[PDB]
Amino acid sequence: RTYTLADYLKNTFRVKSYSLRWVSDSEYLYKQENNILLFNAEHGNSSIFLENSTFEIFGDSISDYSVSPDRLFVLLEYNYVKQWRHSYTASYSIYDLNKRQLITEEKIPNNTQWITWSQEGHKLAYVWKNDIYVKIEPHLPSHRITSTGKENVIFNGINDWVYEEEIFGAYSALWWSPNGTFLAYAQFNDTGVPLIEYSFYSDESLQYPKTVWIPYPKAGAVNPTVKFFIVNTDSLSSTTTTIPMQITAPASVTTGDHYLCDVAWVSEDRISLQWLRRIQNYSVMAICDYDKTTLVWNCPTTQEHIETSATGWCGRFRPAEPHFTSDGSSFYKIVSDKDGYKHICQFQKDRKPEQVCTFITKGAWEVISIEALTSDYLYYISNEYKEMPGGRNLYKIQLTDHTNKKCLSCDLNPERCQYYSVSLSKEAKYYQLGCRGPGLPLYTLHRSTDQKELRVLEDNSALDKMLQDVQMPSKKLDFIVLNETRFWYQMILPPHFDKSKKYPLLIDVYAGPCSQKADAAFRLNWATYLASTENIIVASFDGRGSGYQGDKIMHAINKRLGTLEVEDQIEAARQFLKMGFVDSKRVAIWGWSYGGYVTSMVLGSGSGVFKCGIAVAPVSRWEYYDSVYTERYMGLPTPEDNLDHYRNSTVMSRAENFKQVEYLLIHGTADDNVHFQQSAQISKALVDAGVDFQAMWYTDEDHGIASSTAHQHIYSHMSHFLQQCFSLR
Amino acid sequence: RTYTLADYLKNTFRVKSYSLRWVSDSEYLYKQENNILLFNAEHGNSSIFLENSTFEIFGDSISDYSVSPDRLFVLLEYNYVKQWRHSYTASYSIYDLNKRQLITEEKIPNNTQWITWSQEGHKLAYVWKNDIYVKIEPHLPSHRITSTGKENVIFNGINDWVYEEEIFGAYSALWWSPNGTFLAYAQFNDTGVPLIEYSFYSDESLQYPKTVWIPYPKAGAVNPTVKFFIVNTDSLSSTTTTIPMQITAPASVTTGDHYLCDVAWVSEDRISLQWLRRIQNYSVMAICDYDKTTLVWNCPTTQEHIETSATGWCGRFRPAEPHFTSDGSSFYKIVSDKDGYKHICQFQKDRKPEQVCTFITKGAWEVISIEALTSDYLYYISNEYKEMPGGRNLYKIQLTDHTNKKCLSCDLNPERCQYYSVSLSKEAKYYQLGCRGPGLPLYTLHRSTDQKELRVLEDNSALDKMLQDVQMPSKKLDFIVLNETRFWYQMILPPHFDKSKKYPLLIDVYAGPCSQKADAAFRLNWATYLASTENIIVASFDGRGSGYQGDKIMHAINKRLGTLEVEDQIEAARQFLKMGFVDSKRVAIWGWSYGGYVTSMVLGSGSGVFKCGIAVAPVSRWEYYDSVYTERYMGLPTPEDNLDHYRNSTVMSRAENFKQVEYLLIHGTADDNVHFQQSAQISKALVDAGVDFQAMWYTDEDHGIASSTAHQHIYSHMSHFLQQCFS
Amino acid sequence: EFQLQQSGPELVKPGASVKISCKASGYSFTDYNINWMKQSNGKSLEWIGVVIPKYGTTNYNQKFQGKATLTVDQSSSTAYIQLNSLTSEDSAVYYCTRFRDVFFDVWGTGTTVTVSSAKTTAPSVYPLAPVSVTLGCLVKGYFPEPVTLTWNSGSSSGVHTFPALLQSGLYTLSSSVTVTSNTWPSQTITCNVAHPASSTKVDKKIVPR
Amino acid sequence: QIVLSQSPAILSASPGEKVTMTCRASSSVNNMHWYQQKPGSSPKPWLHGTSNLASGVPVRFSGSGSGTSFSLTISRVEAEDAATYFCQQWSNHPPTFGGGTKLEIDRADAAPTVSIFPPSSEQLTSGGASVVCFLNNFYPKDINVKWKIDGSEGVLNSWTDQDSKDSTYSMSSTLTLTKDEYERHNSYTCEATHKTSTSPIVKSFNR
Repeated sequence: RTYTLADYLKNTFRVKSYSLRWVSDSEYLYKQENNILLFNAEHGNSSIFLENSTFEIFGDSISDYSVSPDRLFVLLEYNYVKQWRHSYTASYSIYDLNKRQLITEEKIPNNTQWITWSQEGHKLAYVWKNDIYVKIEPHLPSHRITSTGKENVIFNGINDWVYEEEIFGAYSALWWSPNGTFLAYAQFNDTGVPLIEYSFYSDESLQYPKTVWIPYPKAGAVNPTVKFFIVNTDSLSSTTTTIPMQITAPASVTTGDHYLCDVAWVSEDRISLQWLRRIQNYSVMAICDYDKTTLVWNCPTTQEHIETSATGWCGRFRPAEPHFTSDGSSFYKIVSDKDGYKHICQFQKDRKPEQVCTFITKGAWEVISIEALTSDYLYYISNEYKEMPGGRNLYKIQLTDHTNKKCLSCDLNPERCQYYSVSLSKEAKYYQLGCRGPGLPLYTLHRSTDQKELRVLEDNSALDKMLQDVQMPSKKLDFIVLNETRFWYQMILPPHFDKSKKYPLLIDVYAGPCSQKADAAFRLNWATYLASTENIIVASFDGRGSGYQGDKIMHAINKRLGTLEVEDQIEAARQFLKMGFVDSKRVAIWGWSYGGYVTSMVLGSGSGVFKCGIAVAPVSRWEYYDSVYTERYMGLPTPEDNLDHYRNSTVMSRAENFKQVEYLLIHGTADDNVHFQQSAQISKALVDAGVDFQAMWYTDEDHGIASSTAHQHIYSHMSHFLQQCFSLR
Repeated sequence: RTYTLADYLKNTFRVKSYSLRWVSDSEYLYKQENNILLFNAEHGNSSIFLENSTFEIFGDSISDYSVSPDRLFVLLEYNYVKQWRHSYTASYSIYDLNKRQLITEEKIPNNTQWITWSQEGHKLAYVWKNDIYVKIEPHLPSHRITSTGKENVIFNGINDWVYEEEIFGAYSALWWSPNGTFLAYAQFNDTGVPLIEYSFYSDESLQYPKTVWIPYPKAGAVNPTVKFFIVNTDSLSSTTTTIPMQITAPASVTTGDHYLCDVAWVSEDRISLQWLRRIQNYSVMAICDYDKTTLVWNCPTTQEHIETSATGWCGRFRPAEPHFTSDGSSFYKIVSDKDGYKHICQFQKDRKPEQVCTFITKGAWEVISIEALTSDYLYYISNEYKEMPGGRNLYKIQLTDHTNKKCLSCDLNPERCQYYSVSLSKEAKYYQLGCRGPGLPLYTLHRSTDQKELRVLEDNSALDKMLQDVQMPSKKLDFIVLNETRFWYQMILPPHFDKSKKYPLLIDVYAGPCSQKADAAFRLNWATYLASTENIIVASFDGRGSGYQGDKIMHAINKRLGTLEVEDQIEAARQFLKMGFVDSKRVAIWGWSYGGYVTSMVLGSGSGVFKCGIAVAPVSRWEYYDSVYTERYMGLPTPEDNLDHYRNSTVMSRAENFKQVEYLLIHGTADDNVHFQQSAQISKALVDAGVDFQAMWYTDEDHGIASSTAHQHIYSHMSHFLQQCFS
Repeated sequence: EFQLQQSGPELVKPGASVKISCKASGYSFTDYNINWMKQSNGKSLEWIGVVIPKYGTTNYNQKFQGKATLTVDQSSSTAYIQLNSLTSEDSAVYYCTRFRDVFFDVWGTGTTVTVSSAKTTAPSVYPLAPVSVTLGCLVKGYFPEPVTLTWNSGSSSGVHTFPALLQSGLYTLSSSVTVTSNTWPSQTITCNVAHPASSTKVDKKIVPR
Repeated sequence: QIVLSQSPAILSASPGEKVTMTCRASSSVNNMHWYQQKPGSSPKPWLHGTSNLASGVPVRFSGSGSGTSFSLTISRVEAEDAATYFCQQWSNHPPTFGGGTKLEIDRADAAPTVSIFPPSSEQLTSGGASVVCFLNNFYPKDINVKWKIDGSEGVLNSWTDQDSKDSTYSMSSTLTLTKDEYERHNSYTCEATHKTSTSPIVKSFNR
């Protein structure tokens, strides 16, 4: 048998993982048969922490749990109702470990928008109807922190649409102090922000469709404004009015429209806030100190750390996180060095004249992320090893001696494991390694002094069995040379790939700014089925604009968002054609979101290389997409700035060229992210131009098209389209 | 040559017609080369009335003109902006014919919603921002008649969405008196009417889509209420306050929710108002008389004429229009026989005991319409000739003796002409005959004493000369016997149809209540291309629920939409299979609106007869469609009434059976009539059931999908779908 | 076969009014519509109104309902535009145009109309000498812009710098012509200036210094 | 009154090239018209009914479009095409114009013929003196000119339109001042910063 479409859709072959939650330096929490158990990595023993009978106390309605830092209480989440990509609504009840009972007095209310334990010591903060509430002890009444909350207007302690999606990548906008004295939070105001409105048809018993509306700033539109506040939680009392103290943003960013884009507590009286101008080539990290005599936070200009870019924007998507030392005197931060390569460098609390930082990594490769910082060692992930930008390895570097750079994961299993993620304990004494490709994912427990494997957490044996009769695709990660520089690709080749034959080719594209579609990871997905069952080569190419290979490649498409990565996807196909094993009369391309844009742009280019393609929820012109994402790469759509290229980089303008291709257009009607509008305009321009094409809308589906039935439907519809296009059926 | 898709789309072959406007008993107006000429029928001479240079002072922005009854002024309509099916807004300027100049003073305002001359003379009434205004003289200031107008809330003298579409079939809700003393008008209140909302994306440069909203009562929703007013127009002055007189609706109708459904002035002091209960098996025609001394209109119970139905509803769609005599003492209207056949009954001003009237026609055939009523004779159209329900002929009957019943159009040309429409002059001295099929349409002028053809207005010889290299389909109008009753069909057959061969079949269905898709008319449409070029047989079938063949057939689907009409469409296909010339492996079906519903219901039936089909803007369940149309056939969606069949007659419930067929679903996103919702729910039900199908939305298109480019695109898309399905 | 000639340029004080003609010939005048336009200097075009010559029916742009008054003489085959109660913002070029049942298929020369309080002023024509041969001819200190400059009563090569500027009410126009080393120095070249407003017709030869 | 917008203001393309033109409305239009006007001359009928060519109109031209975006395409551009094209709408009253598409021609570059002219004997007579400086033939349009009176830096500039034969512009710089303050200095300077040298071009005279 082959890996069929049904196998992909019914999820017959499950790729197991291993989720654990480090509760200490030596102990992690882990799930087993719906029971949450506790493992001590000092020994090899385990203890039952929370029995599945306790979860049964709410039936099957439990979505998640969260245990207090001090293991005295458990937050129980239920009646989960999804909102956007990260945001959701839920109910909560607190479970007392010692007493083994529910706390029924002063309950967390219905439809809570966010909750968190403090960093230590079981304090609680939550957002309900856009206001923040603090609860010092689970059984005590809550202290209302804000009274200005208003559904789609004023947000306290939660992000609005564009801040959730594009800035923070979370719904949460509140940050507890290390010892829980202070609660910091952002406040957003959408009052000027124009609304996207669309129909929600809902279940068929609804007689009249509902109009959903979201404050959503499209390119050049009025953006939400922000404020930042810190409340003293030690001084909360019903007797006295709780008064948050405000931090004004740096002078250099308040001169126009700006964003808050990071916050990190350095100590109990120090915090770092990162700001960013609406034009995102200028960011300011302001380290702020509490003045206990006048109850105000001081942000002196000597403690401001500026970051800029002359070629593009700041950071990959946003200015990177700082990782402060325990004393709070120095911080480590990934920053692009002199050669455009992102590397870890060291700052002090004070800026230097021209604020130089000491770079502790140098080569023609990039640090992906900073994972743990101890007194003497810094753990990180990079793509250094074997010079593979789509490889991922754990490294350990000494703070005193920056030549003591050991790779911790390189040689563990070079054939099976070239793409690692890591989970370190609180003081980095033990760590879980996540091998995620090219072979079967492998998760192991390691001690930090030795690097000795303690046990195997998951080797995917059950998946290895079951795959015994399936014809397995292979994956080639490799590169080609254009203009004397390396551009990587990947091919999911049909089982027992024969260089002598000619295969139909599918380009799977995303190609967004800082994207990486060519990597060493392992995936059972739609492409597996196309290669395994239909014998199609599925290829992806990271051309100009792609990430993790320096700023010269990433910033190439600055202010020119639908140009070089479009051209580079076409060339990659031409290069694949030179390799001899591609049927040139059966070459296609598809993508989702930005992938749908590039697909559509590729098909409207008139190159002649592609017979057909499928754009799913495409961006169609940049004026339609949100400001934070769009203006990062494009300008503002003004004559003074970049209006000409906004007008020139649209799918619609290329309508006539779709006469020489077969095009399938797919969008969800309830897409809050890339709005159905975008495909509505593509289809209107295609209709205007007299070009035939195929279309499919998904009623009430959002950007993910993730409803189980919609998911199965779109991929089988897309499959049929490729079958016809390639003459398989 | 075959008649290609390109020919249908580009419109290379123009079916000409001839539209004239009878101004008097002997004269009509007609358009030459954008010039309007006056033709006298007593002579054979023509006279220039309005030169094209006059229209060219507004450029190409002119859309229509309207000449005053007395011929002293011309309404010039420009800046036409379409709204719903009939409604639009425009600008207007009045042109003095006598003086050859435009009236630049007290001019009609921008964005006028409706405007009309009076019956006689040259008084004007128009609606602007939902309020009515009257001009006694083109150069005189307007008299504000009403001040309660409000966008989408209160309508004065114009219909709201549901009254335009389903009751009046026009935007106008004002009616000038015969000599112009009184202007009557309806007033609608949409407060409480829930809103349909949808997105309009507009041109590419609009950054944020705008949400369109319309007060639109869906099945069992709160309806608009109505009032009726009559203002005195000769007594209008700026010094006195204008006060309209209100007419109360019959007591038997105001007990619950009701409609106004017909208005006709009988005299200068008399007016007929037809009303209708929300349960549409009861209507009341009240003849109301003006009281000179107390300034009120009286509607005595003795002058109330009731209509009812025990088997269905009143009239074909609405209760029929009364046609009064010039003295206003008696009136004729079309009404069901004892045998269920629609025929001309004669009434008096007063009702007789048990509401009895005299039928001046009878038999197994129906009167279609009453076109003229003189002192001596009554002109009507019927489908009597040759017992063909899809034929149309002009008849002439004498009021004294009902046996004296001529047919004026039967014989003229019986091969070329079986489907006539007529246009009679102001007092029936002459009449234009419009032969619409089955041959090339023919338009002729006639005198009414002797049926003498004066001249040929349009013979379509130009279209004749152009079709001479094209392989022509033929049209077969005929019937089949089911349960002792005959049901007619029509087949657009491929050129030189060889009955020995087996052809692919396309059922083209609508099949709504009182529909007729099998007729003797001539059409140069999509179906002809399918026959001429693709050699596909295109068939339509008028089963149960169809009209013009008695109430027994029409009311068969009462309270039961999506039942016998869909089943009968399947059975017709089976009958076409038994005729031996249909390839059973290549039978398809398509339809629009109700046709889309029937198509989807057919495909979801699991009959196995149809390989594929295409539903265009289908109704998907009746709770989504408007109150007036829906409740006429289905009643209210309640446990007390017909909720069970509302839940049972949906396309969505049949989702699983679509696994057996290939399905194309098409809908305009800005469809104000059959809302996109309806197709949105079909697609969601299909997706939920794991059924593959094909789909196409048309951005910003409404129910007609009538924008040129969309129009060409949909028929191309559908054509390709049938090519795939059949080749 | 289609000629549209309009009357010459016009100066008038604020408050006054003027009528400009549009003679039509070649075709049957009574068959097509005369439309009038306006073009302020540098700005876009604006439609004023229309007349049908046959019956004298008019239609005005609401913007110019009070301002313009259009009339027609059919024996003379001439159409007129009466511009009433003028101000500084009425200063522009004005075109009479035909309408062939589709668009403006014949356009006249265009009448430049100026509205100002200032007296008319005659130009001061100077000849400029050098000291490939470039010479010059300065025309300084006049008012109505129509100053038709020509060289040797005809003769159009190397003629540039033509357009003028308004300097404190006085137009300062310049011009030139280039010739070979043999054509001019020991031969005659004259600068022909004209200005109908003041009835001035000047002649100035270029003399080697 | 539908407001039309001409895209773009000035379109500069060489002879023999593709040249497309587009009129953009605030509301729909059924047919679009186009008119050619040269500086100092009246407009002329070119394309009627979206695309049809008037009586005597060249055949290297073509029109197109519908709704809120019509178009006009000039094929092999000649020198004579250099003009300004206006789009007219009259499917909605009142008719309107789109504010100009100026057809510029992109050709070979050159430098000006810089001549100078002291005040003639007829002008000094009139109580004033006007020094004139001529620049007669160039494609690079922008320029920075400056005058010096014996070193130390009422000045007037005036340009020409593009020629319908060689596509070339010109300019004249004029310096008006009194006769009394004219005779107090000796040298007069006329320089340029034209597309050829980044250092000033030299041309002057002396009494």
